[PDB]
Parts: sequence; C-alpha cells; structure tokens
Amino acid sequence: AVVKCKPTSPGRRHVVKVVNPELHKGKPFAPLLEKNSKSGGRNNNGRITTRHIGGGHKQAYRIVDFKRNKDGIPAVVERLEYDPNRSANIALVLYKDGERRYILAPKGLKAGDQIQSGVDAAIKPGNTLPMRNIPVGSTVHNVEMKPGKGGQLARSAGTYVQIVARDGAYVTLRLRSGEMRKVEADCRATLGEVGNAEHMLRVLGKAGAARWRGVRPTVRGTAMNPVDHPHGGGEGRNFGKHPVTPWGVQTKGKKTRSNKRTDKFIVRRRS
RNA sequence: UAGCUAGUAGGUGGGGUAACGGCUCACCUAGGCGACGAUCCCUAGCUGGUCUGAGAGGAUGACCAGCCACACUGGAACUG
RNA sequence: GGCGUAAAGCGCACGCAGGCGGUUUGUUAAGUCAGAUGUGAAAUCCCCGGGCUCAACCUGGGAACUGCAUCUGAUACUGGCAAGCUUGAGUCUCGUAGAGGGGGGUAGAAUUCCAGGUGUAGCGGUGAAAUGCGUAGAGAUCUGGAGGAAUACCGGUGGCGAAGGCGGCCCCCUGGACGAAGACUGACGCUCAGGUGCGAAAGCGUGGGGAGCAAACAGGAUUAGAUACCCUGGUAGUCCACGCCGUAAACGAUGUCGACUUGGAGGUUGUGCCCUUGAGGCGUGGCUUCCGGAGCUAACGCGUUAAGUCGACCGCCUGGGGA
RNA sequence: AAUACGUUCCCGGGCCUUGUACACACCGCCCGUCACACCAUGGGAGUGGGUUGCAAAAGAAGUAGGUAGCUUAACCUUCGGGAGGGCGCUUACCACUUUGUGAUUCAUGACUGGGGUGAAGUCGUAACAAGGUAACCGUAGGGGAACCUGCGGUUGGAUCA
RNA sequence: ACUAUGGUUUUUAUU
RNA sequence: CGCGGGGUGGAGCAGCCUGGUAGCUCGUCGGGCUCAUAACCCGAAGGUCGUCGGUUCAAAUCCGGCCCCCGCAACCA
RNA sequence: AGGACCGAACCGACUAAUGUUGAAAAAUUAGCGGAUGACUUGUGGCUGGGGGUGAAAGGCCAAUCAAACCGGGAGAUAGCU
RNA sequence: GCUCGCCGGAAGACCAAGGGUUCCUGUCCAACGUUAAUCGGGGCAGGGUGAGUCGACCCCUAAGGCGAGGCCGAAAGGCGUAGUCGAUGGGAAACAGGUUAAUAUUCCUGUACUUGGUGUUACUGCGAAGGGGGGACGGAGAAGGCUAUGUUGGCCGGGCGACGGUUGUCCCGGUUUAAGCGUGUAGGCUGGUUUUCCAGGCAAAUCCGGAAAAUCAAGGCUGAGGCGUGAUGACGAGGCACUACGGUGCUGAAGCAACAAAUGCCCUGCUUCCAGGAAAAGCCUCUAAGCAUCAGGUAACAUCAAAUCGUACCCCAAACCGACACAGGUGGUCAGGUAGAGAAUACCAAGGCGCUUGAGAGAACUCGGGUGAAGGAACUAGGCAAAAUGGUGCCGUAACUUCGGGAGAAGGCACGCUGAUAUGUAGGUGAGGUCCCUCGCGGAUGGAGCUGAAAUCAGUCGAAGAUACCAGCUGGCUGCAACUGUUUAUUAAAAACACAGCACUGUGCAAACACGAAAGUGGACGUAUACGGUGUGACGCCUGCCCGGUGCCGGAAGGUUAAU
RNA sequence: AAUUCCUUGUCGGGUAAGUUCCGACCUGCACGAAUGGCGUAAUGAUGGCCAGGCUGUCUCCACCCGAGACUCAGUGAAAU
RNA sequence: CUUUAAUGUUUGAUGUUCUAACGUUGACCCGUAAUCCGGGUUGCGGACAGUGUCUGGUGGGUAGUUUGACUGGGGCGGUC
Repeated sequence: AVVKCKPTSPGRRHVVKVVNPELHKGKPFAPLLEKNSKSGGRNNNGRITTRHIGGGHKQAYRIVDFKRNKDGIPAVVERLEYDPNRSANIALVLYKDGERRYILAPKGLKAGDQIQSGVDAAIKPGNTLPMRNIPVGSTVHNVEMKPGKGGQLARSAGTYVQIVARDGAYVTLRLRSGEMRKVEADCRATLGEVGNAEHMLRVLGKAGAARWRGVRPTVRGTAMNPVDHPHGGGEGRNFGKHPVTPWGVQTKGKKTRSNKRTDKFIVRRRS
C-alpha cells in the first residue's frame, strides 16, 4: 500500500511512503545479524571513490543466504519481515533440523507453509528445484545468472522473470532491461516471485529526508570552480562545451560497456 | 437569495399590567429553524373596489368607502 | 395547449419522502353535498321609478353579489382506521440461445526486432514524379525465436443488453429475460423532487508500454500558394493496472406504468395440442422485421411493439442575433 | 479535291432523374479575420458617495433599587422634633454622539475580449452538386482569416457503399 | 492531373 | 573611433574581378487564352550604370572628387 | 507527533554603538536570527600541497594561500632605483 | 569587629584535566604588584602528599592503527592474514566519623567486600581460546511511587521588650547520622514441568534450536524507598577539667509529626512512533582438550596476597587556556521561596563579594541614560534611529490560499480585595470506629485531620487590577523568492548553492564508474522499482524550430594511410 | 521587465507637485520555453511603494543626572 | 595452362567445436574447526583478459614557451 502525509506544519505536504500491514516489523533473528561497517565512500588507497554519501541514522544488516551449500532439506517459512537494507523485504526459513536462514520475501507473504529442496521436490512454487526439472513458461525470481554462484539477476522488488525458451542444456529468459539472456539451467532460482513492487511510488517530499538515509548534498559541476569539475562556473549562464561527468564521460548517448567475455549468453538487447 | 436565531428552544419564584407573554429582575438547562425554500436585501402601506375581458386571468386602490403608520429629523416622559 | 421531426423526454438504470392505487364488509365524517343560523355593509353591475338642461349624477325599490363562517344530517367517493377477496405485484415448480458481466488459460496472418542464408537495382507509388530505404544488399524468398494491437471470413432479412455498447478458442463463477397448470402472502403494487448507481471516443492523473497507425513537426512533390490529397519519417494517443469526468448525431429523435383495437408476408423462443399418411401442421404467450385499414398530425407518416384511444407519476416548451 | 473506323472524350445545347444552404438564376449562393466610425454589455489598475452586519465608544434626561449630609407640607409631636420624601449623592438599564473591519449597490475609468450596425475595400475561397479535400458531433494538436489533421460515433452524405 | 474570381440595388396582380 | 559593402532604362539586383561589352525577373502600355480581370505566354518603349572628372584604343568596373545608403560599431586617458 | 510559534541552555549575526598602538592580530554592549534538527556538542581517529576538505568562497588547511609552513639549491635574477 | 550595600542558576558551590608549590612555616625588600606596601596567586630556605576497596592497571572491545608469513610499489610508502593494540564504550570490592599550621574514600576508628593463589577430610567429572543464553545500548511521549529537599507545627536551648504593640498575632538557635546488610514493599517484567529425539549451533554437546509423547497451575521475576541494621557508637547547643591548658579530651538537651517536592531514584522503566537502532568479556551454562584416589567440583575448616599508577594546591579560575596579576575562554556537576509551566523576568534564601592607584573637584563639552509644550515624517538616500506595541481567556475576524494556512488577522471586553455557598466543595492525601485472614513492608469497609482546584453569587477600593520587571506595532500595493537549510572567520547573508520534483542517458554484474606506477579496495554484502551522471528546480500552466559546425550513436563499399 | 541604449519612452492611477511606485503598450536594435518560459499562499533579518499608531527624525532645541574632561599625590609612557 | 576430387598440407582471418594453455570474480581437500590466498582435485569457462617492443590516430590530463619596433601617455587606422 502507499500513503501521502497531510500538509499540516511546514514540510509534510509532498511526503509519500510505502506501507504494508501483512508484513512484520521489529528486530532481526540475532544469529543472522551484523552491524556491517561503512566505507565512508573511500577506499584503502586514501581517496574518494563514491559520492552523495555520509551520516544517516542507525542501521544494521540482515544476512541473506544468497550462496547455498546444500540441497534436499525440508523447511517451513517461520517469519515474513520488513528489511531497511533492501526494497524486496525478507523471510525467515526454518529447516527441520533446527536451522534458520533468511531469503527474500515471496510475493504471497504467507507464513507457516512448507517448502522442499532438491530434484525430488514437487513442481510447486518456492521449492529448490533447479531449471533442468522445471517447465518452460514458469516464473522463477533471483534467477542465478550462473549456476552455483547463488542469488543474482532479477532479485530487486516487483521481479518475477519468466522462462521463455529452451536451447538444449540451457534456458532463456526475458528482462525488463530489454535483454534476453541464456543460462546454464543447473541454476536453482527461487521458483516463484518477490513482493513489494510499490517502491517507485515513494516521494521523499523534504530536503533533509535523505540526510538521515546516509546521503550528502552534491554541487553541480558548472556551479563549482573549473579546477574540480570539467564544467566549471563562469560568468552567468556560461557553458560552451559538450556535457560531461566529473571524470570527462559524455553524459548522454556515449557508451561504456567493454566486458567482451560472455557475449554468447546475451541473445537480444534493447528488445 | 443558504444560511437563520439567541428572551433563541423548553422549565422555576417574585415584581409590572385591566390582562397573555422571558412585559421585567433573578435561576435551571442547551438547544431551536431550513432546500417540502428557513432567512435577508430591493421595492412597496393595505382594503371596500376600479379598470379590462365572454370569463378565467391581468392591472390597480387618487377621487368615493374602511384600517394602519407618521407629525421639522431623531430621541424622553407625563396625562388617560 | 404541446414534447418523433416546427417550441420541448432534458444519455441510461435503481429508489426514500412526495404523489398515485384494484375489489368488498364495517367505521371516522376532515373534504364534499344537503339543511339551518349568521355573512357578502354604504356604494355598484343589471331592471324599473323619483329629482336636477338629455344623460351622467344624487336618490328610491327590485334583482344580484354564483362567494364566506358555524351547527346538525348523508357517506357515493377521496382521506383515515379496521378486516376480508385474489385478479395487480412479488415469491415458487423447470430450462435454452447469444459479442450480457467477471477471473484466468491461449493462437495465427501481417509487421518489427533478434540471428542468418539465396540473389542483385530496384523498392513503393501517381494524372505525372521526388524524398526515403538501397549495392555497405533495399525489395523478393526462406529457416529458428519473440513482442503487441486487433481478432480476417462468418459479418447480416443476426444475437445479447438499460444507454454507451458487447464478438474472437477453452474453463470456472455469474447478472437479467420468458411461459403453462398448480402452489403462497393477501393490494405486499406504480411512479418518484432529492438520493445511489453506469461511457462509444478524445483528454487529463499515478505508473508502464511502443509492433501497427498517427495528429504536431521535418523531407519531397503537385500548385498562384498547397498550410490538403500523394509520399519517406514521427511524438502524443491508441494498449494495460487503473483513476477522474460524466462527454456526443449518448440520433433507431419514441420518459416510466396501465388498457382497448385490424389484416398480411416472415423469423425466433416458450408453452399446449394434432384422425400429424407433411419431405410436418396448428393453437397461445414473449421477442420481432417490413407493408397495410381506422384515426391523429401542416406534412412525412405513426399504424396493436402507435404519433389512434385514455387513466397515474416526474421533468421540459412559449422567436432568432446576443447565450 | 480529300477525309469520315467510329462518338469512348472536351466545347456548346436538349430531355430525364438524384441532389439544390441556387433563383437578375454557377458571371448563382456563401465564411470570417484585417482597415474604420459608432452602440450596449463583460473584464478592469483604480476613483468614490449610498447603505448596512458584527464588536465597540457613549452616559443627558427617565425608571428600579439604594440614599450620607443638610433640610422640611399635609401624618405623629413632649411643639424640642419625629416618620417618609426633598436635595445631594449612588448601582443598574440609557437618546444622541464616535470608530474598526466586513458586506453590497449605483455611479465612474485608462485599456480591452466577444457582439450588432455602417464603409460593398484587402485577403483567400470554408459550407451548398460527389461543392473543386463528403459532411457533422465530442475532443486533442496545429492554425492570418475562413479552417485543417487525427480517434470514435452518426448520416443532417455519396460514386452499382 | 489542373483551371481562381464576379459588390449593393434593378419585374408582371388591370375594373 | 576605425573597417567592409551597395548606388546598373521605372523597381530590386546579376554583370565587373577574367576588357573586345549593356541585362534578368517584374513594371508600363498593346496583344494571345476569355464574357472578363488575375494565373500564364508574347509584343513594344527607356539606361547622365548616383554624379563631376581622371585613365586608356577601349567600360558601369580601372580610379580621385561631390553626395546617398547599410552592416560591424564607440569594446581608451 | 512535529526540517511548526514562544523561549532559558546552546547555536548564530540584521542594526546602532565600542574596540583595531584594543583587555584581545575577534573581543564588548543593547534590541537579538535560530533553538528534536538537513541541530549542536565533549572525546578520539582518518584525509596533505598543484593535494586534501568544502550544500564548493582563490573559502578552509593553526594570524599565512592565483599554491600555505620550514629548510636546501641561494650570495636566485634585475640593460633598473 | 560592627554596620551598610551589591550579586544570589550567580558575583553561590562540588570536581576531573592541565598547570606546577600556588598548601604550611620563616625572613627578604634588592627586583615584583599598571599606587603605598608593614601584605603575598612575589623572592628565597625548609615543611607537607600514606590506598585490598577510590579513578587508573589486569580482562574485553569500537572507529582506527600496528602487522610475522604473504602481496603491490624504481623507491619513499602502502595493503593485509595469523595475530595485537585501543576510548569517547563494556568489565570485581567504599563509605565516612576522628582531626593538624598544612594530610587521610589512603592514616586513625568502624562497617562493608571482591579477585588470584596454597591445602586437608568425605563424596565426586571437571572445563576452553569453542557453542548457546545474556550483556545490549533509536528518539520522543505520559501516569504512578519515592528521597536528601520545601514550609509550618511540636520539642529542647534562649528572648519577653527604651521604641505603636509584642504571654494566644509571638521570635530566634538547634532538631543530624553514609556505603551497605536483612526484610522483600511502591513502580516495572512474566508460562513452566517431566520424558525421548534427526543431517542444525561450519568440530563436540546432556545447554540452545527444532520434532513428538506427557503433564501442572497461580505461581515465576526485578526492586526505589520505609523499618530493622550499620549505630547503646557517631553528631549535638549547653556543661567541665588539667600538666608549660603550651590542646585534648571528658561530658551532653531536643533529636519528632504534618503535608507538598526534583533535574536525582524506581528508569535504558512503561508507553509511543519511526529513519529500526556497537560488539566482546566478565557471569550463567553445554561440550571439545587433558588427567586421575592429580587438578577441578560439592560440603565442612584452616590459610597466603592484593602488587602496578596517581593523590598537596587550583577550578569558570590574577594556580588551567589567552605571551600579561589580560574587557575573554576552558571538560563534568548542582539549583529552595513568592508570582509563573519557569535553567522567563522580579526580589531574595544558602552563600559570597564591595570588583587591585587613591584624594580633590564639579566648567562649557564628550561618552551614555531619563523627561518634554504644540505640530508630526514635513526630515532622511532610507520612519534610519528613537518612541510606542508587548500577557491570558472570551467576543470577533477579510483579500488571497498548495484548503494545512492567512489568524494571537484586524477590532475590542474582562482581569484587585473581602464575604458566601462548602466560613475549603471536587481530585489527591489521611487517623480512628467497624470487618476479615495464611498472617503482615496485611487487607476490606471507612474517612476526624492535611493539601486544595474549579464555578457563581454578595460586598468593598484607587487615576490605574496583564498595576512594577520580562513579553507582538498594525494594515495595504508590487517585484523577487517555494517552506526549513548553506556561505566569502573582519565590507555581500542573498534571488546564488543545496533541495522535493523532472528529462535525457550510461550500466547485465567479475556492472558502469572512482582511487591509482598496481594490486587490493570503494560501487555493494547492493543486482535493472539496483547503481552511475548531467542540468533544471518543490506545487499548478506547460515546454516550438535549425543536424550547417562540433561531438556522440550507427554504418561499412570506394579513396588517402603506418609498422611490416 | 533585476532586460529598453535614446528614453523621467507615452499614458491612466497614486501626491499640491511622483526620474521611483502601481497598470498598460507590443516599438523585445538584444526575454523565451529544464542555460527552462508562464504563475500563486503561509513565508524571508529580501529591494521599492501607500497609510495609520507612536515619535526631539524634523521645526527651535531646553532641563535633569553617572563616567570622563579640570587639579592634585604615587607610578609614569610614545610615534616625532 | 585452366579448375578439382581424394590423399598429404603451410597460413592469417572469419565461424563453431575441442582443451593441455589460462582463469575461477564456483565447489571440494588441507593450511585453519584462520574475514589474506598458497598448493592440490574437480565443475564451468576457454587460446582471451593482461602486458612489452614497433606503429597510425587522438590527446590540456601534463609540461615548456611567446603575443617584434614606432604610435609627440595608451589605442583604432598608418609606418618598417
């Protein structure tokens, strides 16, 4: 759900939040908690490597088991929880052996319902049944771009991803990025969907409300002195150049992809 | 014309009057009215009747019959 | 007095007060009418006198002033309060066709993109021609894959629906209509100011999406010019999760209910029958196309699904320019 | 002298039917901007009375209750004064008179939208015939005017739709 | 294909 | 400031630079198409080539004067 | 509840006055601007010169900056005073 | 010394740091002191600083550093594992009577108490560096309890009147006693028990975690403060004695009730919202290791140590910091009446101070306050300055608005003292009578006494009841600007920058991008509703053309063309 | 117009009189649609403009009063 | 001498495939019941990344340098 604030007292007028009563809010399961230390937007080489960073209110990290080490174990989803670290929210998995792990919160938000692991598992949602066993046309989430490498590709909020085609010992899926991509089909994925999908409807409303979120204000390149950014202030309304980043890259149209290692996995782009 | 009261809405004991009344001083409560047109401004006294027409309807009240209001303009008491 | 079209039913469904309401035995007697007691003065309108030049007028008598106030009577009928009655109405027994509604599943032509081959100056189009795509391989042709709108033909003497409308294939859920012999309440009904509900489109709003087509704008032509048609492109929009609006030729110009009447050609759907020598026929309801008799309208025509006939309820009309 | 298959299609005519927003009859009819002298209304920086709501200024006389001090008509009286009024004071209610912000109406105004009339002009030629791009309705984007281009609806259209 | 335009006013009714 | 152009039968500009030499599209009048004017196709008349001179065999051009115009422009005590 | 209004602590400077051989190479008064916040503050750490840090001023980097502070090259160089 | 006066959240007072004898005693005046100077936060010589418990060390750790082996970098230098350090964070024991010129949670005197070691007897599995539990930590909001405290009463000690009066109108002095223990109370928290058990707790587990069978209730926890107790001692006004009284003891009164009360204590509580909020160790407990009439454990009893650092004096201050005996600054901390919500503003308590040349003078004038006739913004670049306004509730309140605001709009009315109803009522609090039980930091009923709102009526008073201080001037036209933020330390305080919002675009993850000799980092423990960047500036109207230049995206035939 | 050279453009309104202020022009030698153009409220230590309240700002300045000026005694400078 | 099958085959590319090179930004084994990454085995990629010599292009990121003399002060035009 999504809510706007009432314009009572100055500054509240434009503030829009995402809200959900079907999802729990509180403290995390302590054996999967760490404080996760800040870099400050600086590295071990003594210079700034990031921008728009600093300060903010107190926050910890909820440890999600993206890279898995075993299969076959029966489980139940014990909790469905909010997570400040990710737009996708979090769910607590309780395995029959007395073991707990975190996963991304499934679209159904349902607690106390069983899920099975391994190639013996039923063709049912949320089971740890790898793509070699699944029908084409199924929805997967957190699709595991390369097998054994764990949860990456299509794992942020509102994602589902559908398996479109088969190509021998591989399967091909379609992305909202205009890309259609082939994967080695031993990939596990989450055999389902992820929730939220409302996070782009938020409106920050205030000029200070990013500050408590660890964000710092950043000056326009043509407003600072010519010694720090290739733009550089004038002279009123000067520019007289092609627009660039603080490091000389043309801000529009100019491309920067240079990988050239894995082109055979990418079937279509800008589709 | 979509707002209107507030002695208004419903009770209590004296005082005032020929006499009803929140007439009038106290005290006991918080409503009452209205689109099914409350209420307020603009204009205007009203009527026996007169004028019109086949009548309905419309217009109109001087002059001849009958009330009200008003007395430089505003305001206070007496007399009865 | 009018509301199909001159002037008007206010785009379409539900519905409280308001207003309306079958048939019968009681009962109240407000309304009504009856009867009586008061009133409608003086004038005045009308008829006939008196008196002042005629007459007016001022006066005398009649006749009027069809009205109004009350107290009794009657209760046909409206209101009101009891009580029946089964016909209106609603409920029920049984089911069908179709684009009626809702949620999901799904596919192809053409096109474009993805990935490639066969092959060479054309493509595409006009009265005639460019631009553009095009030799760097455009068009043609074909293999594999995928997207999206709209769902070709059927398709119209057709269905379903309150209007707008709604079609494509399958499944689940689901609204409303219609009839015969009986059952049930026993006037429970009709309409309805306000009230509560519903877009073909275009637009806007929050967020997506871009094949097809295309306002705007560019390129080239035609031409006086061409702000148009032609033609190479193309945004918004169309599509979707939806929201707001209430928009129109929402025009098949018929507000909603009730009832009587004259024929035919034709189709469908119930329901009941047939001495069914039929490859079917006939009653009787609902829908329903097109001619046609009466009657209404200036005229077209309406024509039993009325613009004939006639009760109940709610809105609208009274020159145009200007609005 | 020659040419004539044969009337497909122009010019100019006739009859017939369908349209007609035509009728000195297509040399018909017809739209609006611009030029310009006017008239009324709307909008309006403003200029200003009329009038009034609410909250408030105000305290003359009057009425109601108090009422020192000083006094004195009628009653009482020991003839000294006593009683109540007077006077002079007081607590209420209080005629005028004085503002603050609202509301509303009539006057009035630079400049001005749209509308009707006069100047028959300038501009193109938008609707009526199949009206030279079928028309129209809603609604966006454009547009010197008149319009034009799209999506859906509908014929107040039309060529064997 | 393309080929536009034409002010206002200006007739018949017998006794 | 200083710089660079234009002045061409009536209008507005090609021409010039490259010397063997006066024009185009309109305009004016008269035709052709027509009932007629436009659109359109033809016919006809007229250049101090701003204008005074210079120079040469020879021009509007080479080139000085006397005027008329525009563009950049006043960016220094 | 509060990137609201009052306001002491704290933070900060709109005006007038004082001070710049002044108590002081930024302190003072009287009216103050803010004051649960994009706040402010105690403490430590990390970032360094053609580099840092900056809601980014040739500002800040210990009185210092169109390259600070210290030393070396250095007894720089000066058609001139 | 007495008196007068000023400050009184400070001009009172407690304490670290950091400074460095400033604390004590003497004599030196030469120098010092913005003046004498006999004095000393001066010069100089000597005196004084005691710890099981304090605060620190040990233990543990953040940010971060240090870093063998290992790695990058001509090099300087950097990275980083095993490990190791480290505060502004977490952990064992402390309070205060005695007092000397100067010393004391340290000695003296009491009481409290923790950690490490040695060892016997009896019985006996103990135990990590690992695992679990806990430690444990967002910011506000709102009741209750409580106490040093407040203010009277009583009591003991004293006063009773030169003065208007002071034996029912009294006044002053005093009325005190820790940490901690025991009881286990306000306030606050809340399911256990008995049994078996799987691939988890990257090894082990009897403890967690999870699965099943069984079974029980009304108990399980935390504890401010009271009381006892620490303490028949201490403290105590008053009384008394003796050797050089040259100090140093002896003695000793009252020692209590009422109500209100914190910022402190219950409390990091509870409640509440949100941006979702350190870890480890001690401690409890499970097991791994290792070992055995050892060590450990359980019970009884003896017993050795508490080492390591600091301690005087200062303290918002002429002992710190500002070169100064400096218009100033400096880390922690407390806070009563009377009015008021007062770390507002006024006067004062407790308490301190009269501000480091002094004395004449008393002139226009200057620095700065107070008052002003009549007129008023006429002045001035500028109502600039000055002056006025200034509180609460009720009555009342427009244009414009993003419908929240504008608005405490504007304009005005009220605002003392006494009496009364209830001469003090409602809430809170509080002693009996009555009533009940295991019992007791006892409950039920009850409400004399204490504290005391809220409202109305009746009298009385001045010029004036927000009486003083402190505390908005008001409205209207326009531009600009969203509102809150940021700034050129000393000429700009803003319309700039930031910023909600927006377009265009790059980025498929070993992302793009950034640091940079190059690794390893940062992006991100993020993965296309995720991240990068530019500019414009929230919200509403919206937002056209030119592809010639130059760049970018894309394209490959033809031509120029290097190494070779 | 925070843009207009020449411009007090020219004009209405605001004053007795207005280079500014308020509302226009369409003549922008030269604004202009994210180097964004168009626009409004609370509001800002924001420029201008109109009025009242209060006022020694101004008219004409007056009186009152600390601390300094003056004179001592101590200590006792300096730029020049 | 044409063009070429089958057999033999040098070579730079294009395009697949294979894999010992190389990688792991996977797993496993052990260091280590180590938050470095060393070795080993496997899975999956795969002849490349990366880097040095030659070389074309571009290259303010970075360096070094100048803009003559006269102009009756400086300048526009003029002058050498």
